[PDB]
Amino acid sequence: VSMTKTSVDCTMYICGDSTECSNLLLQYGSFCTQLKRALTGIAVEQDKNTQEVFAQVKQIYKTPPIKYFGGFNFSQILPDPSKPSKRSFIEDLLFNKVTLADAGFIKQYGDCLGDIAARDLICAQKFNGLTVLPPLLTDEMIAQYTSALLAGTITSGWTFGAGAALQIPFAMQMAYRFNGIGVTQNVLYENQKLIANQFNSAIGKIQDSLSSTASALGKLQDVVNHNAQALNTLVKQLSSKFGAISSVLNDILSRLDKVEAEVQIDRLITGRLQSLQTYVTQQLIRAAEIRASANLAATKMSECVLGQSKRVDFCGKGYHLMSFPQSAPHGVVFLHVTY
Amino acid sequence: IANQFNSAIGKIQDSLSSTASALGKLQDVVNHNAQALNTLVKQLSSKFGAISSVLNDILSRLDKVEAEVQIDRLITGRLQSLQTYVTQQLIRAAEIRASANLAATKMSECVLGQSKRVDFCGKGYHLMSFPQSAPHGVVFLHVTYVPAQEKNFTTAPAICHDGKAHFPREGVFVSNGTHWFVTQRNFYEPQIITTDNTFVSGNCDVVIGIVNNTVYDPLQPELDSFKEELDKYFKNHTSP
Amino acid sequence: TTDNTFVSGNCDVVIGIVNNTVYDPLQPELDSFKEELDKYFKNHTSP
Amino acid sequence: VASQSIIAYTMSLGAENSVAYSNNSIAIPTNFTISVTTEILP
Ligand SMILES: *[C@@H]1O[C@H](CO)[C@@H](O[C@@H]2O[C@H](CO)[C@@H](O[C@H]3O[C@H](CO)[C@@H](O)[C@H](O)[C@@H]3O)[C@H](O)[C@H]2NC(C)=O)[C@H](O)[C@H]1NC(C)=O
Ligand SMILES: *[C@@H]1O[C@H](CO)[C@@H](O[C@@H]2O[C@H](CO)[C@@H](O[C@H]3O[C@H](CO)[C@@H](O)[C@H](O)[C@@H]3O)[C@H](O)[C@H]2NC(C)=O)[C@H](O)[C@H]1NC(C)=O
Ligand SMILES: *[C@@H]1O[C@H](CO)[C@@H](O[C@@H]2O[C@H](CO)[C@@H](O[C@H]3O[C@H](CO)[C@@H](O)[C@H](O)[C@@H]3O)[C@H](O)[C@H]2NC(C)=O)[C@H](O)[C@H]1NC(C)=O
Ligand SMILES: *[C@@H]1O[C@H](CO)[C@@H](O[C@@H]2O[C@H](CO)[C@@H](O[C@H]3O[C@H](CO)[C@@H](O)[C@H](O)[C@@H]3O)[C@H](O)[C@H]2NC(C)=O)[C@H](O)[C@H]1NC(C)=O
Ligand SMILES: *[C@@H]1O[C@H](CO)[C@@H](O[C@@H]2O[C@H](CO)[C@@H](O[C@H]3O[C@H](CO)[C@@H](O)[C@H](O)[C@@H]3O)[C@H](O)[C@H]2NC(C)=O)[C@H](O)[C@H]1NC(C)=O
Ligand SMILES: *[C@@H]1O[C@H](CO)[C@@H](O[C@@H]2O[C@H](CO)[C@@H](O[C@H]3O[C@H](CO)[C@@H](O)[C@H](O)[C@@H]3O)[C@H](O)[C@H]2NC(C)=O)[C@H](O)[C@H]1NC(C)=O
Ligand SMILES: *[C@@H]1O[C@H](CO[C@@H]2O[C@@H](C)[C@@H](O)[C@@H](O)[C@@H]2O)[C@@H](O[C@@H]2O[C@H](CO)[C@@H](O)[C@H](O)[C@H]2NC(C)=O)[C@H](O)[C@H]1NC(C)=O
Ligand SMILES: *[C@@H]1O[C@H](CO)[C@@H](O)[C@H](O)[C@H]1NC(C)=O
Ligand SMILES: *[C@@H]1O[C@H](CO)[C@@H](O)[C@H](O)[C@H]1NC(C)=O
Repeated sequence: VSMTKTSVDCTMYICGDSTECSNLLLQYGSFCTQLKRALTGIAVEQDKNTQEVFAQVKQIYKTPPIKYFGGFNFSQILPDPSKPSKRSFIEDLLFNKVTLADAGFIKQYGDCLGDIAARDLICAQKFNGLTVLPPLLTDEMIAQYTSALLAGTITSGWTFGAGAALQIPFAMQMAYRFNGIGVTQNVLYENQKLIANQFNSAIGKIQDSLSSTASALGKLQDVVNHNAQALNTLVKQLSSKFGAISSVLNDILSRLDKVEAEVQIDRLITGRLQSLQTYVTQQLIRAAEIRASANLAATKMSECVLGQSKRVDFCGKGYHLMSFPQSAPHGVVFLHVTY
Repeated sequence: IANQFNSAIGKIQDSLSSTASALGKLQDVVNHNAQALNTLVKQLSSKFGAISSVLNDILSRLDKVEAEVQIDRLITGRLQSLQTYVTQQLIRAAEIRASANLAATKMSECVLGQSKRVDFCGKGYHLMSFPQSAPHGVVFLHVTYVPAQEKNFTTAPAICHDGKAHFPREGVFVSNGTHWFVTQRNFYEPQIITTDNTFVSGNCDVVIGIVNNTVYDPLQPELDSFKEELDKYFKNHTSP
Repeated sequence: TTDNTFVSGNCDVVIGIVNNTVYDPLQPELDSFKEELDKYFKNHTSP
Repeated sequence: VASQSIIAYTMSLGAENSVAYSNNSIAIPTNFTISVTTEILP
């Protein structure tokens, strides 16, 4: 649904706080501002994507304290009050599957100096003006929207999508879903114990699959891995000489004077400015892929969670009954229920 | 329904006449294309390490083997300025395309049809939509039925009568607390439970929460009025 | 039955049509009312 | 005496709403509103 927001101090990346490098960098005009603007454009869009996927509910809906829904057992996908972040059991698995390289929260500079800079790349990134920004909605704040979409669904079916939420008994809501796939509603009520046991065991297999397998959330982990690889690549290009006598700006300024130093510094400006223009082009291209995925996820949320879909294979393999959203780091998981 | 529609169209004119920035999704396209050309024309002022950015000053002051190392700096930097503009415009074009493909799909599914897709044609159940053009864009006026003034009722999944279990053909069973009815699902319009409103399946012990009520048989009262007619013939027919 | 089905045309336009009875729920109750009507006429032989 | 300032706050997501769910209760709309809404696309 989103990717890590990044901001870059163009000036500090290109010039390591050298003033004569900064005075040479002004010869190139607006390119540093264009890079900053483009990255700000990408960063502001990650919140837009996340808002459009999750913030579809008017109200933060709640379930009653009596957790009985015709024999269907949502306890593993509903929020768990015992956790300090109120995610569900299944959401709290998904947060263990995807492991982040930074999340944009405070580093107290005590974190950065000493030993940690030898073992965490984030410091090399930060000391070169590359900054991961935090998302506007926290993981608790996304879990609220997800528990409201889910509480609205199980207590009121599709009705909270169109209007105000209207309560209906869950077995009668499921009978509507059966009518909607062209199965007469007595086929639900005459088999309700079986249908609930099939569903309860099918949710059991989701927990077992997520608990056992390593790489099922690869579609989310690959977003983290590509945004981490791109920043590690961008900080690597600081070591490149680009035809200068050293890549280290302070060597040139320790050893040359203010006319032949400049033809070294200008090579490093030219190559580092190309390294940012490459990174920002790659991130603008990636951001379009993530946007397209967020627009799909908001369409899936609208048509599979807030409704029942007649579209074949759009809400899983089978005839669609209903779907349940669960949040994940930088994404959404839909549990699609199909006859 | 006409007055609700006519007043809802009245609010579109009042909103568009009153608010400054609702068409921001279109104005931002104009502003980005204007900002990009103003940026590209600004990069003509940049020296790129030449003695000047003004090409004629270099040609007024230097000669045809050491003017060229200034001119080549400006060629290198200005060529990069275009290569950056064209890349940004190719990326913007791919996003405008995706929006035009969505707008053409909204046109086909919301204007040329009625859509079952939830939230695809506005907030509610879709009735119809009207296209209006705008500079570089389209506005759809989506018309939606939104339900209102709900009441609570007691309900049941089935009705039990002659030991047989009855289900709604279309609709849902409801009670006001003393009587039972069938109503359509999206508007309260209650009706007597009948063998025309319902279908049978099995018996009253398979279904959880089934309730006892009579189910009326519309054939039976007119057949019994035809039995009282048969009796009025027979009683007079004792006289011959 | 005549409630499970609808009619259109005769049995010679449709390829692969099969012969079977179609039940009419009105007919057996009307004949139970005919044998009841008949028993009233048989009793009415007495007055 | 009262006075404009910059404030900071944790954002609200919406109004809180327990749905009146029960084993045998249904809500049914007795009326409707036709609503017209703009959607704008470049
Ligand atoms: C809904 O599905 C839930 C997931 O299967 C299920 O929770 C599971 O319930 C059993 C029985 O209570 C627990 O088993 C444990 O029971 C007690 C708990 O103190 C322990 O002393 C036992 O040693 C045993 O470990 C499961 O641990 C529990 N699973 C989870 C993940 O919580 C619910 O019971 C189901 N709800 C209904 C109404 O049936
Ligand atoms: C429709 O498919 C159902 C499976 O999704 C199937 O339900 C399964 O039925 C078998 C018996 O036929 C049960 O097997 C157990 O039965 C008893 C214990 O209850 C034992 O004697 C057996 O050794 C075995 O443990 C399954 O438990 C049951 N599964 C579920 C989810 O209920 C239906 O029977 C199928 N119906 C038709 C009409 O085909
Ligand atoms: C639940 O809905 C029922 C149907 O609308 C309703 O029953 C009806 O109640 C009214 C009185 O409120 C009766 O009106 C009759 O009043 C006198 C009685 O002698 C007659 O002279 C009139 O002609 C008129 O018919 C209805 O007859 C009665 N309908 C039936 C089928 O019994 C209940 O009152 C409603 N209950 C609640 C709790 O609102
Ligand atoms: C819905 O209406 C049903 C028909 O009136 C009614 O079923 C009847 O219930 C009683 C009590 O359960 C049964 O009486 C028998 O109960 C046991 C044997 O099972 C004996 O102790 C009694 O002496 C007596 O034999 C009736 O036989 C039963 N009738 C039928 C046709 O099943 C339901 O109870 C009603 N339910 C509700 C919720 O209103
Ligand atoms: C389905 O049931 C139909 C009604 O019983 C039956 O139709 C009847 O078929 C026979 C044989 O084709 C016809 O008999 C006539 O055939 C020719 C003239 O066409 C003459 O040589 C015979 O002497 C005789 O007149 C019946 O007239 C015809 N009845 C009707 C009402 O059309 C079908 O044959 C049955 N089909 C199947 C596949 O079971
Ligand atoms: C369904 O919702 C309708 C609103 O969308 C509502 O219509 C409104 O009804 C009221 C009266 O109940 C009208 O108010 C006017 O009534 C008279 C003049 O006609 C005056 O005494 C009042 O002061 C006031 O001017 C509204 O004008 C009318 N709105 C529209 C658009 O017609 C229906 O009454 C609702 N129906 C049900 C069954 O709830
Ligand atoms: C639908 O009813 C619920 C509560 O049940 C009602 O209880 C009786 C008083 C009687 O009206 C029954 O027929 C109903 O079944 C309503 O929820 C309550 O709303 C009030 C505010 O009006 C609130 O103070 C309570 O805390 C709520 N209680 C619960 C359990 O949520 C609900 O508002 C009704 N909805 C509609 C559309 O009328
Ligand atoms: C027919 O008449 C006999 C007496 O002659 C009487 O016992 C019987 O009940 C009558 N049956 C009917 C259906 O009227
Ligand atoms: C709904 O029915 C179940 C099963 O009988 C019961 O445990 C539960 O208490 C009922 N719900 C309410 C609101 O009483």
